[PDB]
Amino acid sequence: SKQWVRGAKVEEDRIHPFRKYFEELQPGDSLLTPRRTMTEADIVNFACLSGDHFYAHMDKIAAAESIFGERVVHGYFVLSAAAGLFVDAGVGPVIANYGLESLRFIEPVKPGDTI
Amino acid sequence: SKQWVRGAKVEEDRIHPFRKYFEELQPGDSLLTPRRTMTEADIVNFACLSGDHFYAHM
Amino acid sequence: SKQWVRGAKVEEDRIHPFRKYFEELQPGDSLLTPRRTMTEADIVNFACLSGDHFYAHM
Repeated sequence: SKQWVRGAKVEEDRIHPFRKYFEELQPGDSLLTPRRTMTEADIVNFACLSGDHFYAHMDKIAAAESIFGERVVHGYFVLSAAAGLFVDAGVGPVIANYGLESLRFIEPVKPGDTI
Repeated sequence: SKQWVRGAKVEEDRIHPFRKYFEELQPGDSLLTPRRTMTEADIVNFACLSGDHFYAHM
Repeated sequence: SKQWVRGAKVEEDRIHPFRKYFEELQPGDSLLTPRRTMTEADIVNFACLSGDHFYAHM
């Protein structure tokens, strides 16, 4: 199908794929980023900056009676800290983003957990 | 005394008391807010933002 | 002198200089970083986090 699918082989190419032009990107060019440890302070800083003081993230009593068992990290903070790991800072071929297509949150992310 | 005192009964109304006008507030209108857990990072953020690096907090 | 001095030529080589081992670094391996705009909020955040409320900054 000339498209990377889910379990195909990857081709890691020793430089960042955001530094390549359109005629030299192939489907299967892959990047594996470094890690980030989700701490308890990241929950507080994201809930303060955004404004999402939901009970599963800021309350400790009601989180123990919820489905998760304890208070967890936001979904949009996982979405933002994922993009913090693979965006190239310099000026290159990448112009705009403008799109997100099919997001699903599968398992919860807790404090003391690397991404 | 026509004033809520400390231990009187309350009257919760399922809309926020900061949405009523002056002619429809009655003494006794009460709101019970959601909770917030005071973590260790909150001490550091407030002491940095204000500047109060007192020894009982830092 | 087998060093880099101040105005010698450089060798920009398409991969990051902190990714090389000791046997493949040569004196004169250079990196030009991206930019960052200093703003009024940065002075406030750094003076709050560090604690230096000096009069020339605050």
